[PDB]
Amino acid sequence: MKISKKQIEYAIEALRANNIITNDNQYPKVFKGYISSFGAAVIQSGLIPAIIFFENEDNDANADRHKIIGVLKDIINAMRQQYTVTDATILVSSQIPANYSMAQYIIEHGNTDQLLKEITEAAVAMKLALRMYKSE
Amino acid sequence: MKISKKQIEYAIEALRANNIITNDNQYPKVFKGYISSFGAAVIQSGLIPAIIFFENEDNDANADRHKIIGVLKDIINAMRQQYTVTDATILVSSQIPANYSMAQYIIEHGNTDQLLKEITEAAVAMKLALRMYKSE
Amino acid sequence: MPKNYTLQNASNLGWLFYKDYYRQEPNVDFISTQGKESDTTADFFRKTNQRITAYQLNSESPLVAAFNNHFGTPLQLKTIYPGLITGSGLPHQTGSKGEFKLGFQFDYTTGLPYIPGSSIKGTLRSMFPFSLKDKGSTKRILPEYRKERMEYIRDLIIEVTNINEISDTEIQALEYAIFTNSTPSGKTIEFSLEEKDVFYDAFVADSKDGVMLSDDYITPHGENPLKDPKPILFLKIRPDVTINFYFKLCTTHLYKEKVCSSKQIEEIKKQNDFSSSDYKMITAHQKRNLFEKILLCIGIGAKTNIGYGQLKKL
Amino acid sequence: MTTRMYVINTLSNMHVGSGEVNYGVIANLIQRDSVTNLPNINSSGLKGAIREYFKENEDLVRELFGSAPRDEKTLPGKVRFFEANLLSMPVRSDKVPFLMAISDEVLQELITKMKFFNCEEATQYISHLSTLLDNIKTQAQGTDFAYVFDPLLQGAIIEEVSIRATCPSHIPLQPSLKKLLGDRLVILSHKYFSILSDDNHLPVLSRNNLENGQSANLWYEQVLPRYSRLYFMLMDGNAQSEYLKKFRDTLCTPSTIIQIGANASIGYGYCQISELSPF
Amino acid sequence: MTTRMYVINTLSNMHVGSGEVNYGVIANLIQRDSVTNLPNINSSGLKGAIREYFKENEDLVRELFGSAPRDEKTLPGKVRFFEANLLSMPVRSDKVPFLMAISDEVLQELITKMKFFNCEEATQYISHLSTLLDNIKTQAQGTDFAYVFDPLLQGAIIEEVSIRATCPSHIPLQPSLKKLLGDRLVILSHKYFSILSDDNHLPVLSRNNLENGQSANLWYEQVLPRYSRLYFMLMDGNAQSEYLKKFRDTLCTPSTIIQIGANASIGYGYCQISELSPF
Amino acid sequence: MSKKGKSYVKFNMLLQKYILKNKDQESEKFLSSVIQMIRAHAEILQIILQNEDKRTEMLKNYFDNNFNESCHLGYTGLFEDIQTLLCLRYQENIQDYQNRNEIIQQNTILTSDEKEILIVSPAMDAIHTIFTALQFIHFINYNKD
Repeated sequence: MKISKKQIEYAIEALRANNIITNDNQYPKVFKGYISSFGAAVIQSGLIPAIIFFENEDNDANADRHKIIGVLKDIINAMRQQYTVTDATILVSSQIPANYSMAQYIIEHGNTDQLLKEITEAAVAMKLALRMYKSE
Repeated sequence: MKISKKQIEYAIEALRANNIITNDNQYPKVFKGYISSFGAAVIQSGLIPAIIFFENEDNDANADRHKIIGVLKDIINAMRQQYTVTDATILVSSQIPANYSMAQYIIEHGNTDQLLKEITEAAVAMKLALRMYKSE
Repeated sequence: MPKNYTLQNASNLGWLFYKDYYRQEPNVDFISTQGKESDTTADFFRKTNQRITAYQLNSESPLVAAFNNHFGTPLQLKTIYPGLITGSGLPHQTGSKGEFKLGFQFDYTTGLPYIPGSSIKGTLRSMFPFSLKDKGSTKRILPEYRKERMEYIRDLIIEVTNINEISDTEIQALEYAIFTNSTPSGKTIEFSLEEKDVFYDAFVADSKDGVMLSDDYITPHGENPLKDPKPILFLKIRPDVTINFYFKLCTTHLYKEKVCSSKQIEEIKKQNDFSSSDYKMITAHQKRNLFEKILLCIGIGAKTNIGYGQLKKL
Repeated sequence: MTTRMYVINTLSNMHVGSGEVNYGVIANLIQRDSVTNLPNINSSGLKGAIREYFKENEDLVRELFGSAPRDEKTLPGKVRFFEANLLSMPVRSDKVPFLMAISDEVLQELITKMKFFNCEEATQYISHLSTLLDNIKTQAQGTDFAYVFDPLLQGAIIEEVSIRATCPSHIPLQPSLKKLLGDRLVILSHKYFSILSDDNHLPVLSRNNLENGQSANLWYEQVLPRYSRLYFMLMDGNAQSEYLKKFRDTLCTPSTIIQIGANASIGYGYCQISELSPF
Repeated sequence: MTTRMYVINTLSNMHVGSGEVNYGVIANLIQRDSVTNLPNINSSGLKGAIREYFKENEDLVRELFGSAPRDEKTLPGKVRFFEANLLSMPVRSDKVPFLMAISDEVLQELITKMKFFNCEEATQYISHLSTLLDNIKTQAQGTDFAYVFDPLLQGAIIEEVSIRATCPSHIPLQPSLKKLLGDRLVILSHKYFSILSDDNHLPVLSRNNLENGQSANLWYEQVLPRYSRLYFMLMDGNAQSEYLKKFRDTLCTPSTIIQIGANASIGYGYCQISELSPF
Repeated sequence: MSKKGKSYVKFNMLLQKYILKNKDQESEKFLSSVIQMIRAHAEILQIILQNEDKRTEMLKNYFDNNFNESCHLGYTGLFEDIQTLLCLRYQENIQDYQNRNEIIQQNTILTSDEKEILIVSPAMDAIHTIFTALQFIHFINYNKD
């Protein structure tokens, strides 16, 4: 899997839009581990368990972990916005609702390989985008 | 290809300027592996992910890996300085700002075929120029 | 089906623990905060855990018999009770009630609990003086590390083999031959095919009368004793369970504090100036005894400092 | 006589590294076929491992494999080693611990390879495999399928809740095909097998580097699951008969175990090589 | 009975070295065409490989290929060999294991070459290929395209060039064109095929030399994907008809496998030569 | 070559050392890979030679870093001999030809083509001398068996 530069652009705007990256191009140092752990959880336990774990808002974590799931949703929406007409016949090009829970969206849409592939690519893009900035 | 002497000279000057080679013609050992791995990473992954990985500061590495990205930027700047300014030419001669990370420049300056060619040539020049010196 | 794992009627334990664990069932909710704390979710995870912890292993298991045929005669050691944990760092957690919060190391094909050969090799090497890498961060503790471990290795070698005296360079050469299969440096020794030390995967061999997997709790109490604790439920290998360690070990020949090949040592023996005082030999059986002593000393797995993963002789 | 098909049965988790940089979860990936994207062994790696096994017999290695690197006399090797392609992969289930999984495209590729290379005992295998593939295509009628040939494996979950096994009573499985492909065989669609063999579904092993009991490094390694079957082609390039006989005897001896891939010291790539049995 | 066209179907990865010193990552680059930069085989290597296959029949080699390099008397070769230009390449896909990739410029070059050389069965193939190319250009309307002709392959993604294929229903692909260009054929724009066949997207393999377990050397090799299709032209001069018939029968026999290129001992460059079938 | 200095002596000694004598007790094992290395890396060798302060160190480092394999441990003598000959030839060439080149270029009567025919590059001339010496050694040593 090769990460495109447009995916990294989407990741940068999504990390700024949620609030991972501050106005001085800095981020809390724990989001690096958050994204790495999300990738590991997706590869090991599965898409749904990892999404449920990192989507939870009533955490004991130092920072807001659910913002990485928000960044995921924004990156996936940006990726789907550029889907071609012939892609929309095979792939689902509908936009994920902003207030919708990502885990329940995945569950209602099944467990299709499209969603898992998009999540993995977006997680790698998030990791690469964080690698471009300073850890506080 | 064939070895470009001017690019080797640019590589020598950039290696000296980016504090790779000490006052004595000696460099830390791991930089050989850094330079060699950069081209393979560029080919196997994308150019953007490789530049992100090598430009990343605050990493856990035996030395300053971002110095090779600095050397690459200096060599590319020298090449663009020497570029012939004529109409009906493809190459863009504008220098890369010193306040700019290479990743950001490649991100907002796409259609990067020229940038890819320059980066590969600069990596080859760096690899061949590093052999004039000794590893501690 | 419920017990006696076998190959014809079983559910892959790794599959059950990782992929089938969080299956979406009607009326079961663990997406919402209410669902994660509900009793229905607790019952669902309780049933899944009971399915996980119901399998036994017979001594005459065709799986274990095939392992014995492929990897040779095993080293059988028995688990004592804190339990035994492997692969604790594997991500397995959602935030629900009654679920296993830590990971477990399962074989993909067979599904049996196992210890990877990398884990065994690292655990055995950690008790040797030259396991720590000479680095900027490690240079403060580097002298004490080697000084402490060299004495331990010396007494253990004197115990397991007939060698009366061993030098520091000899210990270094033996360690680098066993684990690196080279010289202390970067040089390669011309070794035969059989002159290699291989650390296979340790497998669960036989749960005599009972299941091989159980559930355990670690309940951290935070820095504030006035706040509530945090029950963490994980999966462990039950005590009184036989673990089969498989190795492929050779005979190490040391002459004048250097590791020699078998044909090299034959040629050295044939020479006129052959000093028998400078010749040392540790056989595969003595290597196995050394590894057994190390394992009985420190154990293997996760949370070994708090007791987990200690072994006794079968 | 010239061309023989050998089956590789792995006894542990096997890793033949591709050596490429992956900036995702898995730092070390395995070799994949350039065309079909399925796990494979490069013929160079196979030849190197087998040469390492036979290194003691200097005459046999010199005649069969060629001259050692940087020898004064460079003589070419006579036996030609072809890359090993994935035949069967174990898949986790709920009714049995693991099942032998092969796709229709893998079967078609095997049939085409046997047709092109003209193996020793290829005629009966091609006939029966073509009959089986035709029956499978007739039963499927263009849809996704997971066909088991044991009635007790009906409704088995093949590693994914979507994939469920159905037993077509009409399609027979010959005992020699069962021996070649593996017990508890399931025939999967190309989509199902590709999903089950992609980078998000292949087994990964987590490793960390400890310094004084404290973790320094951490990475994930992709592995080919234990008891996986791969087939490769061996061509007898006019090699000497007695050395060839010794080679095939040692290679096919049940006591012979060969290490292929990376992580030899920690027991990763240990395999058994079998010849294509007569039908 | 002159200047007929032969098609090369590769049974494995092919490496025909260019012999140019590349100081970048890929030290060993494959041979590429002078004008179109597409992978190719020089007629020198083709003649060498075919002579090596036929070297047992001394009289046939002497009559058709010429004379041995150290023969006292010299004899010119009577058969004219031509360079093998790439026709179809396999590309990864999601619905199928791979697709057969050809570009409109490749088709134009093939039509022009057939017109210039007037192959034995050239007329019908030229007419039908011109019709297909005209239909493709009519449907494309100057835009980038990826056209498949099996209706089941609609929406198949090319993995390297992340473009999904569309099915132009009114463009017919004849069975003889299917036999020539290959099954599961996708016709792309020139840019898509150039990106697919460039050095960055061709399969690159990492190799090393081990001395007692530790790596002595390391280099990167690029190869032509297995099942790649290449075509060359063969002109017979004042050659005897009996030897020519023997040569054509042996060359086009289904049991004949020719090794072209490097790395013969690790199964590289094994292919089958087929003649242009009558339309 | 100039017979004035020690470059001629070193050239003769290299020829004597690395040229095989007829079967008779051992020679110095000439390596043929250095012939193509010098040709391919000629411009880099020119860059190294033009560095006045670190010329010998840079040459030794370059030869060590390019020929960094196990087999090359037996060719250290050959590498050192060719390095010494290259340095001596470059020094003699600059001494003989530097001011000549400057004055030839500063001349206004001569045409550009005649100027380039008359002007000789010291470093490249020395490299060509080493290349030709090694080619002669290989030509004498090699036989098509």
